Amino acid sequence: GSKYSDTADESSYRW
Repeated sequence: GSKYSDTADESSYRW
């Protein structure tokens, strides 16, 4: 769910 970085979508971003 492309946006700020993390660990919940695109193996990179968060919802």
